[PDB]
Amino acid sequence: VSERHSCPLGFGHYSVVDVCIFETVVIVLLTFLIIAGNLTVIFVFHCAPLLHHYTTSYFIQTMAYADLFVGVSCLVPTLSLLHYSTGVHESLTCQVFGYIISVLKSVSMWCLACISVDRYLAITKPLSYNQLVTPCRLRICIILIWIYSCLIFLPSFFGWGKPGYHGDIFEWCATSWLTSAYFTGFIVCLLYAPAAFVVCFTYFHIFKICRQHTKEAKALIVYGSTTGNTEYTAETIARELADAGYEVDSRDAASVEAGGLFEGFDLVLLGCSTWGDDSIELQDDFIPLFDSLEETGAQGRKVACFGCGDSSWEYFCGAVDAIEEKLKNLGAEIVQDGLRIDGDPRAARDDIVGWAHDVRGAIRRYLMVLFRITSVFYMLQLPYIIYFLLESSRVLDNPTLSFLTTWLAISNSFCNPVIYALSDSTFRLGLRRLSETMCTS
Ligand SMILES: Cc1nn(-c2cccc3cc(Cc4cccc(C(F)(F)F)c4)sc23)c(CO)c1C(=O)NCCO
Ligand SMILES: Cc1cc2nc3c(=O)[nH]c(=O)nc-3n(C[C@H](O)[C@H](O)[C@H](O)COP(=O)(O)O)c2cc1C
Ligand SMILES: CCCCCCCC/C=C\CCCCCCCC(=O)OC[C@H](O)CO
Ligand SMILES: CCCCCCCC/C=C\CCCCCCCC(=O)OC[C@H](O)CO
Ligand SMILES: CCCCCCCC/C=C\CCCCCCCC(=O)OC[C@H](O)CO
Repeated sequence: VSERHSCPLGFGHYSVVDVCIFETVVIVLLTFLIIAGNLTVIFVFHCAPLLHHYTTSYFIQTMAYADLFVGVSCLVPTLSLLHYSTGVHESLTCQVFGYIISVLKSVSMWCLACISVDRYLAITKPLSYNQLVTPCRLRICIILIWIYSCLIFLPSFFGWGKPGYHGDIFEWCATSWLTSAYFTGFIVCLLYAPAAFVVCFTYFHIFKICRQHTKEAKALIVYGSTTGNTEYTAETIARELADAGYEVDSRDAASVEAGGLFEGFDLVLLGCSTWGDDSIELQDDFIPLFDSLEETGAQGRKVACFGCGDSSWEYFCGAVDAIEEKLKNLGAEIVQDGLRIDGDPRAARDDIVGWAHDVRGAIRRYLMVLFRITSVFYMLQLPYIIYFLLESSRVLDNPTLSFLTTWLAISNSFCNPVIYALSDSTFRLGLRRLSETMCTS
């Protein structure tokens, strides 16, 4: 009774009464990050209006909740171990804890596989996508991900063996519960191999697709200019995109009608200077376009904004703030922070050309964020999967590796939110405007 085993990170011992304190603390500090990051993504998506890619946001929000639940699920037994151990074998507790974490990691994994297929359909069949990827079908997909995730780890309760190392924070799970080559083989067949195959196969086809060989894409530039500064900025941006192979249609706001103005454009750049003696006022030719902006076809449009102003005014390039706020509220995708020119734009020509270089990545930006999140997710999990396969097969047994690969796999519940939050301009625009109101209180 009360035999001792050395801790995985090399210092101390654990038993039915002794706890590895250093190992418990580094788990607790990671759960704090997972909880904070996922609550921030959930808050900003809902409270700040985050309306572009409504459909794909079903999977991103399901992942943020599954990741919040990983953080809390891990914080509860680790805090409880820091306070005391029961002095007995926690057979059911570690079995139940290990099941929950496995189910939640499966949910995130199947959400990324569905995001890759969602993007494959939006790219190859944008009109079919609009009319056939509906909220009802998105809810059925998420219900099936939860049920299927619960079903594949169900055998861990019926004598098939240990489904992972997550519960090895409990002495009985680490020493007395064994993995099985047959159960690991089952998990790899029903979860790891199929989910990884869907993402790899799907992103392989996404990265091969070319719909336009005559042009990169077609961009509309609409500008409001009273003394010619925003016109010059517009003309400099138009020539940078034309040289890069875009079909560029640049039009003075004075000469345009709002009705269906953005229809047929992959990218729309709205240029407007700020005027008004006393208030913030949009350049005169732009006011009628702003007033009728709900008629332009802005919902799901990729838009970026530019304008000239002067920072002695309290609303520096306020026309740009006002146009971005309305486009966000109309469910446009702000693909890039606005270009806000102080003074003569001829003296800021490098800032203009650099901005125009960045917008060249705007049409593929959202897809590339979802690709980076998918690839970081699988890379952080790969050491765990390799350890699982080799230890289930009895090629090696290394508690230090078991510990480090499991910590790193839990850490993808913090990387998903941090990458998404920092890579979306609409989100960082939702994050800052919500946080400016939460900075006062
Ligand atoms: C603390 C501790 N670690 N351990 C381990 C020893 C050897 C290997 C591993 C692998 C682990 C997998 C893991 C790694 C990181 C985050 C997670 C998480 F899912 F929980 F979050 C899980 S824990 C652990 C013990 C022994 O049981 C103890 C302890 O104190 N025991 C005595 C009271 O039961
Ligand atoms: C009457 C007046 C009001 C202005 N108000 C603002 C303002 O509120 N905010 C700002 O950033 N700049 C303001 N400006 C500076 C202009 O926006 C800046 O000169 C800009 O280059 C004009 O560009 P445009 O030639 O494209 O219209 C104002 C200028 C004038 C003459
Ligand atoms: C590559 C992606 C990985 C994901 C990103 C995660 C960021 C990691 C940050 C903090 C985790 C905790 C770090 C552990 C080191 C601090 C050790 C410590 O402070 O423990 C002292 C304790 O008192 C001894 O008893
Ligand atoms: C038992 C434990 C053994 C496991 C220990 C080994 C570490 C494995 C983890 C990551 C390797 C990958 C590290 C480098 C990440 C870059 C790969 C990548 O992301 O490639 C796609 C790229 O975007 C264009 O093709
Ligand atoms: C987790 C698998 C390793 C991923 C690839 C290394 C990435 C290199 C970057 C940082 C080093 C972070 C610490 C590396 C973990 C130490 C590995 C370890 O402790 O295993 C060997 C040990 O000396 C006998 O058990």
